[PDB]
Amino acid sequence: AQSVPYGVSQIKAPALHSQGYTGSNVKVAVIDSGIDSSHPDLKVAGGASFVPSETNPFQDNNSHGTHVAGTVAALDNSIGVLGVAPSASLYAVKVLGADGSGQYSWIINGIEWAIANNMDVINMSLGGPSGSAALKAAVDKAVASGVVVVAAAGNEGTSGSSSTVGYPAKYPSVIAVGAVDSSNQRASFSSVGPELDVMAPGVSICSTLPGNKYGAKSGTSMASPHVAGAAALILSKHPNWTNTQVRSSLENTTTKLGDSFYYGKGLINVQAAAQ
Ligand SMILES: [Ca+2]
Repeated sequence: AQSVPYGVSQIKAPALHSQGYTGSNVKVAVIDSGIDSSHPDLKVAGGASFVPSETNPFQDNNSHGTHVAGTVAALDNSIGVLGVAPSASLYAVKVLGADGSGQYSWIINGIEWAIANNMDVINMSLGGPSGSAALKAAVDKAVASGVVVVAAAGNEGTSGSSSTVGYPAKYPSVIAVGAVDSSNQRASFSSVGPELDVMAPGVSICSTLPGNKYGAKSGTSMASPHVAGAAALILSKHPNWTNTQVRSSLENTTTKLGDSFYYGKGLINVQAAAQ
């Protein structure tokens, strides 16, 4: 039978699905460790690999990318889980290796690929402590080209009074996503700062794993695809909305939680955001 992960329900995605809004024709790039295209609960439309030693974007030797992708778009059928936007056209942009790391050049190459390939939504469940002029340029260009760019805020917790949001999430053009649990409490690991935008479920998230498996993972990497998936639902209902509109809508209709330094604008509500 199919199971609906708590997180999907929490952001109110099923309300949209019931209406017939499921992300059809929206192109979402998962920039990560690849996607196992052999998984019966996923449908990969395309993609590219920028990892010099791992040239097939459709082999995920890590598991991270497959898991993120399932959150965005696990198919609505009689098996496994259900994604936020089950009808989305999913692209595997492999910029991380088997070990879950990757060079900035690889990551940037992936963003440039996504712009050139007309992705509607980019999901970056990754980050580093330092930025670069090239990293900023690429995210800025994507936004200027009308792409919705979403990224995990980071898993650095709190540190005195400073921001622990990593890059590229830290850049204003990118939506920075922090993690909450099923009770709406901020996860202890969730990065904090004035650059945090919104929260989404990120603790014990059940999704797809390579080799026709399913398992839970925790992290802001798990939170981000709920927002990428949400953007895809909005776009399926309002195809003419610009990325700016999508973003404002998501931020403006959240369920307010605690202070913005810890929760940003609050928990997204795709139902409210979709008007
Ligand atoms: Ca399924």
